[PDB]
Amino acid sequence: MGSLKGDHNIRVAILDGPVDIAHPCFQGADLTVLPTLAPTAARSDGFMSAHGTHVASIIFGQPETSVPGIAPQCRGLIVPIFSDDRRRITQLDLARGIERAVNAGAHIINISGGELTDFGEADGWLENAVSLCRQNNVLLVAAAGNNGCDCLHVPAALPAVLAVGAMDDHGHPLDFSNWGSTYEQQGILAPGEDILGAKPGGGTERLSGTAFATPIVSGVAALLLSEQVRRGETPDPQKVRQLLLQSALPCARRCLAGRLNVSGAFTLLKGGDMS
Repeated sequence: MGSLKGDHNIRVAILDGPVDIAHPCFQGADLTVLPTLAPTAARSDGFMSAHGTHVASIIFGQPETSVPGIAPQCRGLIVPIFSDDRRRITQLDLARGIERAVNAGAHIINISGGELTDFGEADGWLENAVSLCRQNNVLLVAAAGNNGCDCLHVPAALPAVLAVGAMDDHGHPLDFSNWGSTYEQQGILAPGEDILGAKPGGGTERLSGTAFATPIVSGVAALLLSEQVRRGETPDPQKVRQLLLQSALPCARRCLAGRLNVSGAFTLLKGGDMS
């Protein structure tokens, strides 16, 4: 993403595990933690602290640190929903985090998680929270899941969501990335192999999966919103989704709507000629 860094007027919420905001890669970031019901304190031995710190660093890691982020100048809203405790969290817990983020003025909500479903069915609370995003023009960007099946996770499969699958550095979809029917319309592939991110308590690690491709797309979406602001436009998250989907590049079914095409998305935004 070269020299583009984002605009502090664009708010990106990370709904994940705890984030170690004391990691050196976040020095200079504008991050606000919004306690919801899950613990907010990061632990170096926590699986969800690891997950959330890594995901957050992909977007908000600062230039010249150990993890350069995609949109280091955007405002980050950290909304911990995943827990280091053994217990899973529910679709209701997700819905609560989504409402927290919408109410805090998020433009983009990154959810690097979800639940496997038969048909993209979801609990009513989660359906309602996603509807709230759609009604307020807040873009939910969500992980497709790693099962590798003709199947769907929620919230990735839900209306107006941007689902994100994983590709390798040659642009081929990973085996371990889901490709259910709804993703052909609203899913894109982003880099998901050996993605650099921060570790709670210090250091970095390269991780693979749709959870790590997801924040790359959220970051790019944030840069596109930032460009809208620069142009004197009202930020329009659902338009940014449309631009990302329209500009996605061909690779059959495991390509989803296509591969993330950042230069193409910017060219379409700049020309005004989306069709």
